[PDB]
Amino acid sequence: AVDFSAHPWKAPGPNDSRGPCPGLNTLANHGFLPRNGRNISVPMIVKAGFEGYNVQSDILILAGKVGMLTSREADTISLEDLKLHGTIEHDASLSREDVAIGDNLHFNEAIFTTLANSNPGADVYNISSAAQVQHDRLADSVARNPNVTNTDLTATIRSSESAFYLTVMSAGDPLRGEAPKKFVNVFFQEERMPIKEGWKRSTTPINLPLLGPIIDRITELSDWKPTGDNCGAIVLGPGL
Amino acid sequence: AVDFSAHPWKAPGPNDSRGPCPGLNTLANHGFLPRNGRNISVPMIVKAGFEGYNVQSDILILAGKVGMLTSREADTISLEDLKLHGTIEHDASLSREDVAIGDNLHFNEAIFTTLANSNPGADVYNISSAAQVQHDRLADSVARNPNVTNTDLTATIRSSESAFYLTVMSAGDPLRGEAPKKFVNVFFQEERMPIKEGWKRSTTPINLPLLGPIIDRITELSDWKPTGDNCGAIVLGPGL
Ligand code: HEM
Ligand code: HEM
Ligand SMILES: C[C@]12CC[C@H]3[C@@H](CCC4=CC(=O)CC[C@@]43C)[C@@H]1CC[C@@H]2O
Ligand SMILES: C[C@]12CC[C@H]3[C@@H](CCC4=CC(=O)CC[C@@]43C)[C@@H]1CC[C@@H]2O
Ligand SMILES: *[C@@H]1O[C@H](CO)[C@@H](O)[C@H](O)[C@H]1NC(C)=O
Ligand SMILES: *[C@@H]1O[C@H](CO)[C@@H](O)[C@H](O)[C@H]1NC(C)=O
Ligand SMILES: *[C@@H]1O[C@H](CO)[C@@H](O)[C@H](O)[C@H]1NC(C)=O
Ligand SMILES: *[C@@H]1O[C@H](CO)[C@@H](O)[C@H](O)[C@H]1NC(C)=O
Ligand SMILES: [Mg+2]
Ligand SMILES: [Mg+2]
Repeated sequence: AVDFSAHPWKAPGPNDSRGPCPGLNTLANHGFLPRNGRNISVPMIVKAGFEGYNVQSDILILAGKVGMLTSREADTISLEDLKLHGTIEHDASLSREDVAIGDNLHFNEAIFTTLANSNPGADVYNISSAAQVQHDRLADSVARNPNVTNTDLTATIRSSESAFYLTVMSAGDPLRGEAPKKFVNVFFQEERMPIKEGWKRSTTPINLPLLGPIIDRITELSDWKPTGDNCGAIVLGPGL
Repeated sequence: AVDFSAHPWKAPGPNDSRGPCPGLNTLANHGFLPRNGRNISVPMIVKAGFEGYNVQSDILILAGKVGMLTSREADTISLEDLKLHGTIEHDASLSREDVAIGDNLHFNEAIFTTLANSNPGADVYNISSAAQVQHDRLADSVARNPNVTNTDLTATIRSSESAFYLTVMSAGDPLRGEAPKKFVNVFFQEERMPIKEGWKRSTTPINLPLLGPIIDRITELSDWKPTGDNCGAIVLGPGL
């Protein structure tokens, strides 16, 4: 029971904190999280993710508390803090550049081209297109970034993020692992819920049981292999 | 402001949650944290560690948020949750057994013997004794624990914990990196502030600048070296 008319999209202003995550950015841009993107807690993320997307607490508590590590504060972050490389933020993003060779924070259209051009001849993105995109994005990083980090952990996060856009921006049952291109494109390009375009919050809860087989299938189809030491160590706090 | 006389030691009851950390347990046993050891946030830890020990927010925010990962809750833990092996809890503890070959949670006198017998002929523990104890405890784990984990991360946490007992249970300036045996022994064995015995909260702030060189010196004197997997990966949540 949520009124989205009470949660209009507004462009972030100059001092509004935004991060590398289109999911949290979009929530902020609709006031499900504070529009200023600051002093955000895990409880706020849980509630916002539920209200906006029908994403459940299981994934948001797990991801949320890892994200809290990126700030210097006891129990909040600014959305921009999440750019901290090697906590959650990773190389071979769908819409951002690798931190060693560019901007790991802002939407980048040239990077997004690979996703935007995926699944030619359908009007949806799906599990096989998502996997191909992941394969191609990793190949790009391996080719152009000598400092690329690619581990079981980064690969899992990446597949989770692909599963997120397929499910949250779905038309049908998020189970189907497919989302209209016109919805997903608005999500990434404008960090807006495509309400005008016909999108509605899922009526099916999106949780780890639902996401898990989608994640695993994306990974499997992506023809993935580790790089280097394959160490799943995260950065535990900023400025260590 | 803070009145220690209003914070008497009381033994935990059977349903009071206690963890592998004598620092947090002691605070709970004095009501600086909830005596039941539950529903504890990073802000609560920050305030309790300041009031009880003069430990500053820098280290408590960093450690606190890593510890939050051990629970299934959005922003709190039970003290017992911190026993989760491979988040913070590690092998070659000073006063607990390795989880693969015993109890990683409760104080164990036989394990503590090594610490208790360190620095023979002085009435203090100090940086060189702390280092010897760490060397000997790791040797014990390598000898007796087929599942031993020893990484740069576990070694650093271990030196941090040793620096904690040398500083928080100090008589003089915590700078000196030495603490009376009679204070440290009560701290570990009873998880009590040794007020009766003459201990007072440090009047010098204990923060990362103060602890850093003590930690590094303990590590250096401990003659530590990597032994296998040196991947400093933490466990990101329970039930994975
Ligand atoms: C609530 C639903 C969520 C959705 C739908 C979502 C969606 C996404 C998507 C699609 C990406 C990939 C962007 C890209 O590769 O360019 C992403 C990245 C990210 N998300 Fe989320 N997210 C959500 C929740 C969260 C939470 C709770 C956190 C942390 C508290 C988080 C932190 C991040 C971070 C740090 C990245 C950067 C990874 C990278 O691309 O390097 N997200 N998110
Ligand atoms: C955020 C705050 C804290 C958290 C989350 C935390 C957590 C932990 C955990 C999980 C352990 C078990 C490590 C192991 O031995 O396997 C531990 C050990 C320890 N902690 Fe804490 N701690 C905190 C603050 C403090 C403080 C303020 C002190 C001050 C005295 C302290 C002193 C110790 C000591 C001495 C040990 C070693 C126990 C042993 O090796 O037997 N801790 N801590
Ligand atoms: C929550 C998270 C995305 C989802 C990941 C999680 C790591 C563990 C994990 C394993 C799986 O098999 C499913 C996805 C999950 C549940 C990641 C840690 C940080 C990241 O944002
Ligand atoms: C906070 C912490 C103790 C202090 C550690 C920190 C890891 C990084 C670190 C490196 C140092 O050189 C000093 C101690 C510190 C700052 C640890 C992570 C978990 C543990 O409780
Ligand atoms: C994705 O769509 C393409 C084209 O419509 C199709 O060939 C492919 O089999 C689909 N994959 C999945 C997983 O449904
Ligand atoms: C935990 O603490 C919060 C914050 O004070 C409170 O609202 C809540 O009721 C508590 N939960 C339990 C289980 O007591
Ligand atoms: C620790 O105490 C012993 C015995 O008093 C002494 O010989 C040693 O030098 C001390 N070490 C440090 C670092 O103070
Ligand atoms: C611990 O070591 C034993 C002996 O090598 C091995 O059989 C077992 O799988 C290990 N356990 C874990 C937790 O890996
Ligand atoms: Mg990235
Ligand atoms: Mg231990």
